[PDB]
Amino acid sequence: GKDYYQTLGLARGASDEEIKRAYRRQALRYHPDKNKEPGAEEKFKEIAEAYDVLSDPRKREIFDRYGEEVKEFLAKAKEDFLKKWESPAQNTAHLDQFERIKTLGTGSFGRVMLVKHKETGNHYAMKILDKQKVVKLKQIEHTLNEKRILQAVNFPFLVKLEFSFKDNSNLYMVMEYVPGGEMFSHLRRIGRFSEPHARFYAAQIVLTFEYLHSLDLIYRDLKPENLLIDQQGYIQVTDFGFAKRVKGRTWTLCGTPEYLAPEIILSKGYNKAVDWWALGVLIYEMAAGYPPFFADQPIQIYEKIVSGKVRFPSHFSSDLKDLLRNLLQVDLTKRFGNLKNGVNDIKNHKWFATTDWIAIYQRKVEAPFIPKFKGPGDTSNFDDYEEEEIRVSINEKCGKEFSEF
Amino acid sequence: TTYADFIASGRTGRRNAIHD
Ligand SMILES: Nc1ncnc2c1ncn2[C@@H]1O[C@H](COP(=O)(O)OP(=O)(O)OP(=O)(O)O)[C@@H](O)[C@H]1O
Ligand SMILES: [Zn+2]
Ligand SMILES: [Zn+2]
Ligand SMILES: [Zn+2]
Ligand SMILES: [Zn+2]
Ligand SMILES: [Zn+2]
Ligand SMILES: [Zn+2]
Ligand SMILES: [Zn+2]
Ligand SMILES: [Zn+2]
Ligand SMILES: [Zn+2]
Repeated sequence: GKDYYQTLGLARGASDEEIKRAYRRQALRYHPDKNKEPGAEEKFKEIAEAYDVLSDPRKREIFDRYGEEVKEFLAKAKEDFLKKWESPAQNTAHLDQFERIKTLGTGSFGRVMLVKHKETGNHYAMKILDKQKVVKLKQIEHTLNEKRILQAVNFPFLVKLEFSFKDNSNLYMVMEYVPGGEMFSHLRRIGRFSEPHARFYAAQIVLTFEYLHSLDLIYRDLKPENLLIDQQGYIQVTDFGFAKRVKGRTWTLCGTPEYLAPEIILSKGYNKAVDWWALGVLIYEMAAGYPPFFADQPIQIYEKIVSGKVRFPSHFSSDLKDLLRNLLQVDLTKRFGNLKNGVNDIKNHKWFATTDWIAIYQRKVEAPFIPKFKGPGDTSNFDDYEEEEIRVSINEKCGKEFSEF
Repeated sequence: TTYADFIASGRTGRRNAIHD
């Protein structure tokens, strides 16, 4: 994801002399003894790298083909999403096929239980939603989106929705079970992650948001509570409860207080930039051990967010602070992720200079942290929750509201 | 210190989404 042509200010079909002339022009501009502004040095190097590729016919051809490969990969990803989105899977299991073992986690809307498939012995994580509660909390459209979207996406860091079904009382979403627990509990116990450790997680979220956004999807509930650690130490994003397909802007006030972008708080029509703001909060909390805006009452949290005055621990690197100033940018029109160069302003930021983006995508990087275990059903990486009886009424509830589920 | 203030604060536990 480097834009060599744009770096030199060129069109894709530029000639060799145009490439030479553009490199020379751009070079003079950032030359170390005629430009001593911050990061001019880093641009002087980027212009040289772009020239070395484009000025060599073999390497330029490789780069041009790679641009075509990426476009074709995106076309297949859009195809796969649209086919699944336009004709959603339904009714792919039912309740008494699963032995319910233990509650793994709860949220504002649902209960997630470790279950075991009676026939195969395989373990899964089943999210249970009470239809009447969903209606009361005004989450009908959100819950319909959640299921429809999660089973239509496919990415290495997105949890898989394996089965779904419904009965008189409840909605059920049966996911792959991610056994290493929430990032949240590890982060709180450990205190904070070192910058390379935080960067490892951050890079997975960057690729995941690049993927979702390329399908016109926004996620809207990034937080360590919704991030699970798998057996290889990689991230699995769960909780698509606020995921939505948006071309243009959307208007719902939703999210989790510490992670709300300012434009959501100010009731503005907002877009994919809110996900990039949330990434700033996540990276800050991962590396500091506490979020950039906190207070006892969410009203006071919201007042801090929209001022967006932010202070950094003195142990934060200069590159980390610079990245965070650009992600935690209160003006969405200036926020990294939302500029002309899109996700590349982030991927090519200095703080990510050591990140091998293709190796992260391929899961070839050794994780900084591997969760401990003691068996295929061990749950000790999760807190304990009070257990509650799953009751199914003899009368169907909210039949019309959830017809498409 | 700020981390000290945070771990002695009221919002160190899991944060559920807003239902508003
Ligand atoms: N696939 C999974 N594997 C293991 N545990 C999971 C999985 N999905 C969710 N959990 C656990 O269940 C918890 C609640 O699930 P989820 O966040 O989807 O519920 P919610 O009601 O939508 O919460 P929120 O208040 O964040 O909107 C998660 O925080 C996590 O601990
Ligand atoms: Zn397909
Ligand atoms: Zn198992
Ligand atoms: Zn997975
Ligand atoms: Zn660490
Ligand atoms: Zn959640
Ligand atoms: Zn949720
Ligand atoms: Zn409520
Ligand atoms: Zn309440
Ligand atoms: Zn309330």
